[PDB]
Amino acid sequence: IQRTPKIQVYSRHPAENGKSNFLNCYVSGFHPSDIEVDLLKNGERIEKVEHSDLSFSKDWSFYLLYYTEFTPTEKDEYACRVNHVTLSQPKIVKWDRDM
Amino acid sequence: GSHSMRYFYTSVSRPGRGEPRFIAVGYVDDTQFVRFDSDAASQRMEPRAPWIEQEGPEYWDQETRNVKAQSQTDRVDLGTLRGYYNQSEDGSHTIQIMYGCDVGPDGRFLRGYRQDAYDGKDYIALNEDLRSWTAADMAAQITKRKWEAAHAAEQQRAYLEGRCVEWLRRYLENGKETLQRTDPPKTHMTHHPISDHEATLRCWALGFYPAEITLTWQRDGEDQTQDTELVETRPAGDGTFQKWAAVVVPSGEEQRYTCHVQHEGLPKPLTLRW
Amino acid sequence: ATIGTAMYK
Repeated sequence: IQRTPKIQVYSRHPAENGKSNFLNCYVSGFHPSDIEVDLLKNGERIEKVEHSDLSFSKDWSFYLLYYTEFTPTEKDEYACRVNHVTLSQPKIVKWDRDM
Repeated sequence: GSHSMRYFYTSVSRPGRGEPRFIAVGYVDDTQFVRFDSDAASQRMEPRAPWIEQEGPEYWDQETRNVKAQSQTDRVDLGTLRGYYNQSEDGSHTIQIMYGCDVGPDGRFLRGYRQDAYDGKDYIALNEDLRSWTAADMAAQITKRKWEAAHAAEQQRAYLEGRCVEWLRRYLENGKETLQRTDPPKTHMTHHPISDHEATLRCWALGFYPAEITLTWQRDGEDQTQDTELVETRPAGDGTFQKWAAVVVPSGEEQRYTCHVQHEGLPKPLTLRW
Repeated sequence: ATIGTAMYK
């Protein structure tokens, strides 16, 4: 049995246009651990993305945080793009500053 | 006033692509404090919290030796289990191990844990008595007989009631300014029209520690769960957590609704109204 | 601090 990731995309701090922040993509509930997470700016890959150390929950499913420094603006669109063996194609989740 | 220490190990085979990946992480409560990764350059256990950086080189040397020895056990065990199950050498498989201890407010031992999975399902677990094992299937019964012969439960119990508790107490004292402090949630409400007829109210809790929290919605004083949504608690990236709860309401009726926030760091529960 | 024993299966 394989488990598909849950995905949340959000900022460290409430977004303020022109103020430096961190863009986060939190993936959880997945198995097995191999997973591909990119963060996108206007559809293009963000070059520098770091991630937390792999850990797991009581049901043995894994969780990871992927993150980049960013400065939000009114017009730039951010997103996370996740691939996993459970996904028939990559899943793109858009950043909404109100979620 | 109760506290926990946990270690989480993961080994993943990579047939055709070298030796297995091994990752170890340690936590006190909701705070990660150490890590090891087979694929990192250092080949050393590394600090992840400020209060562990004070430990001396003998501490880092010993922790490194221990996790390297477990990584080599896991490599061998991935082969052993493959053979018990008659699995192909072409497949990637996973071993996961959790262990650690809980202490009460007086520092006394509450209980210990050691549990193991294979491919994300229970394989073998140390029972709460720390004196016997539960095997999940016939392959794990082989391992159980091996561990019974080896007195493995006594080894585990000696650590869990001894070293584990003594070091958790040490970390709680050295790290007290953060581990024993609560950060209450910073709370606010947002409002998001859907149409002229409906709107979303979203109640936010940000920057809190520890992770446990309750957010609830009320309509005219009564708990409402219809037409609500609660997101899973998520890390902020800085050691704190975030959560929100939302309700869809009829436009004009927003001020009927309240959100209540409960957290250990709050002198009193918070109420929010739009 | 981690356990020192590693248990083979």
